[PDB]
Amino acid sequence: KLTIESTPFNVAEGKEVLLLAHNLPQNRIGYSWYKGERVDGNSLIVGYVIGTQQATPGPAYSGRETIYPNASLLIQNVTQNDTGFYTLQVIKSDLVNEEATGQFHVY
Ligand SMILES: [Zn+2]
Repeated sequence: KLTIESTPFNVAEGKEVLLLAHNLPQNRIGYSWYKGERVDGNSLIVGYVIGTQQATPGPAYSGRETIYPNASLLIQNVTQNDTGFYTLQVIKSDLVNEEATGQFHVY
């Protein structure tokens, strides 16, 4: 099963956290990262198409997020408001998509 690991879980203010994705499905074609506990287009941080490597941001995009081809999400220069949940959806070529959440704490 798809799972999210935040590293580090505890992040000092001003530093960076990397959200790792374990057990990606093989016939995947893209990723979407959301702020919060659910897939919700209004909290889309960033969408990513594997085939073309095109990263489409926003509305939850600040300046600070980077999505990698292996689906990990780097958030830099973290603030006190970033404390919370983050949800990844992996879109598959057959659209039987998978999701996971997703947590870290800023001190
Ligand atoms: Zn605290």
